[PDB]
Amino acid sequence: ERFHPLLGRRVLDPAPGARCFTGTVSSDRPAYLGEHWVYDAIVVPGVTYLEMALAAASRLLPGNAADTLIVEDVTVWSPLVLRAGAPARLRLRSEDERFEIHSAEPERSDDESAWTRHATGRIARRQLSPDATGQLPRLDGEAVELDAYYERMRIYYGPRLRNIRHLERRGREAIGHVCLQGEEAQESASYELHPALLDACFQCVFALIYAHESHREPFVPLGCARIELRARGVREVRVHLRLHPPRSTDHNQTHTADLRLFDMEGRLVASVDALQLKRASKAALL
Repeated sequence: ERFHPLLGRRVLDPAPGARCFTGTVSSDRPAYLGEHWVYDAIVVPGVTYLEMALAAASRLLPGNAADTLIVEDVTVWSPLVLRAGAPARLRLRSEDERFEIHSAEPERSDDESAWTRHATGRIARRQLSPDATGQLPRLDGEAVELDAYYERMRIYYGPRLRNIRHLERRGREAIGHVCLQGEEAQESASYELHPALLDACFQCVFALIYAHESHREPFVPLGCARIELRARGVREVRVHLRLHPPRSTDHNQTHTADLRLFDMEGRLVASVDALQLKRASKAALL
């Protein structure tokens, strides 16, 4: 059995059609979980659940290694607040093509009534047509000032989650270069798509958005229409992203974006269709 740092192990579930995983996480392990905050609280980023779902597709659905892993119609909510160092159980349950992800205290607080739901969606996998190299589009534009972006975002992200090396924009489109180093690089093959790398791609979208509106009350992923993953355990990509035209010119409650991640030879690694972003209120978090 192939274990996973977030999914954990297969566990029996009383529901007969169901297949289930459970694992323990804490802000110390995976270590990236201790470096993301909203309103000064440690909060598990939604890319965590996207990786759990990809990892489930890999393990539950039959196929060749070259098959594309697909997460569809995925909604995230109810931010999981971690107390530093205190373990939390994460559980992914799958029935037919659907999954749900819940968390609970280890000791529990009512057995099954003690689980809080964080994510739902569908998983799939398909043998898609071969991916050629050299497919990253050209974009000559203006370099985004990333030092000033990182300085603003240090209230949400620690040094483990500053992985954008360069970001060039032309209107609402951009190309970013994202590279992991350190522990995240070393452990990237344990993941289908390391959450720190996917988060860095989503931060390229934030960097476009925050050039024109405030980074306070931050946009958080709410879900996406589709994720397709064509290669696993990558640690370095170039990402092409497109922000949809916003409703307002100065301050929005929501945004939508599409992303396409490429390896350094320009073969497509992943696609994210219609990522939905929504500003998070502090109310009720703490």
